[PDB]
Amino acid sequence: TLPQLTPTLVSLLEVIEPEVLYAGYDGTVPDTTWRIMTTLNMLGGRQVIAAVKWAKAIPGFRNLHLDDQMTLLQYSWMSLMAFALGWRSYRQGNVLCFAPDLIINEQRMGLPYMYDQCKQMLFVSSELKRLQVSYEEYLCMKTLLLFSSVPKEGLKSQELFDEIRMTYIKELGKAIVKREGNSSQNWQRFYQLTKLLDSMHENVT
Amino acid sequence: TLPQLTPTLVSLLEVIEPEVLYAGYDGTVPDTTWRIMTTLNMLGGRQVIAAVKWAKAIPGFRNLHLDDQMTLLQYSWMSLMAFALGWRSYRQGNVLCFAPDLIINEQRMGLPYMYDQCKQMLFVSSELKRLQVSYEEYLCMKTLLLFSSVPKEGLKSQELFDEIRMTYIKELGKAIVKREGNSSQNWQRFYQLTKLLDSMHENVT
Ligand SMILES: CC#C[C@]1(O)CC[C@H]2[C@@H]3CCC4=CC(=O)CCC4=C3[C@@H](c3ccc(N(C)C)cc3)C[C@@]21C
Ligand SMILES: CC#C[C@]1(O)CC[C@H]2[C@@H]3CCC4=CC(=O)CCC4=C3[C@@H](c3ccc(N(C)C)cc3)C[C@@]21C
Ligand SMILES: [Cl-]
Ligand SMILES: [Cl-]
Ligand SMILES: [Cl-]
Ligand SMILES: [Cl-]
Repeated sequence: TLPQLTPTLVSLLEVIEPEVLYAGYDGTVPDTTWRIMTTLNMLGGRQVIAAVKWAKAIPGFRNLHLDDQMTLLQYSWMSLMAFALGWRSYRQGNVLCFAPDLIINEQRMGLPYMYDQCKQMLFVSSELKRLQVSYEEYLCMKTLLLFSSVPKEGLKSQELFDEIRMTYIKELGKAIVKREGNSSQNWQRFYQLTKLLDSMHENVT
Repeated sequence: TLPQLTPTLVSLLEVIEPEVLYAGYDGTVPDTTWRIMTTLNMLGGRQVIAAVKWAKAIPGFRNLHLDDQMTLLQYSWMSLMAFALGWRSYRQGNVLCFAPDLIINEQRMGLPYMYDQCKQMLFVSSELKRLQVSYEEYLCMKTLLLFSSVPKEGLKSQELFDEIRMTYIKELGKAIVKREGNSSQNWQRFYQLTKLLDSMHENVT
């Protein structure tokens, strides 16, 4: 059984949450769309590396065939980064919190080419604010984003994948129960959190 | 009078067309969304620098107040790169020809996250193909895109800007006349090409 320091699967996902990355943005000097995009691209390059590090620490992940591990990251990596982005944003508004030293507030949103590049990602934060998602709900949902990005039958370890996925769904079930207690609305909450997860995989391919 | 080598203002825009930039993309090794986006961001950084050098070579541009020069590039730089992209694509099927060594054909468009990052830019090539735009119409339109990104009333050299802009509008009229000849449909083509320019400035600010 799980040690008392980390007695639930969700508390292991809390242990592997990476430290937030800083963008390296000046902020002493004035903003330009060019400065933001150039810094943002460097930041996204490192967040991809951090997201592969995080996925490889998820309990169960390293037990999939290495082709399955690569396939899952291939089909979910940017969706995972956008989901983390929505959460950070949510926790601070109608802002995009790319990094603590790089927040796209309403003013920066009006810099040229900035809103039209950003608009889509604002969906995520508003849905998390609309559903008042908890930290534990967020950690389960994020792991499931990684595990719901490819059909079981398009993978090599179909059976093991399916079992690990079902474990993470149940852990989400328990984050729901912990937050809002047991009720008839608990299935509704489960429907609206998993539908949210279905949106994040749209427009991947 | 203009020299006989370069007897028209459009033939001066021909002279300042930069040589095409190469992405530096291998293409021996297989494609991934990560490899394309990372290489594309390198290419975009250099294309911005080549777009600033091109604008500083347009007849009239260096005669504006330096604040006016900065403002015009600030409100048009990505629209210009997208417009040049549309034209390269048009000249080369519904592909996005970022560079000769980096073309997003239908296959690469299906790579994860790729179509959704690309879809908007397909508009430009479709309109240029729909209207059968000539190289000379294109060069005039591209300069006008730079000279219509800001109202003159928010500039320091209001009168000079207006005169330079009207010169390039007349140069477009003459590119229109050169191909289609004098017709009742010359004004229709002129509306079509300038409506197209109004789109390219949408979603800037
Ligand atoms: C503003 C803007 C924009 C975008 O071009 C669209 C979605 C962005 C993505 C979301 C997800 C995301 C979350 C972040 O917190 C910062 C970065 C980030 C991005 C950006 C990005 C830039 C470059 C890469 N490379 C090097 C792999 C990865 C991500 C910028 C993206 C693509
Ligand atoms: C796929 C994709 C994508 C995008 O994120 C949306 C529009 C692209 C832009 C168009 C206009 C454009 C035209 C090209 O021919 C290649 C590059 C290019 C881009 C890309 C770009 C990336 C980084 C910068 N920086 C460093 C200044 C500039 C341009 C990628 C853009 C922004
Ligand atoms: Cl700017
Ligand atoms: Cl299996
Ligand atoms: Cl890929
Ligand atoms: Cl003046």
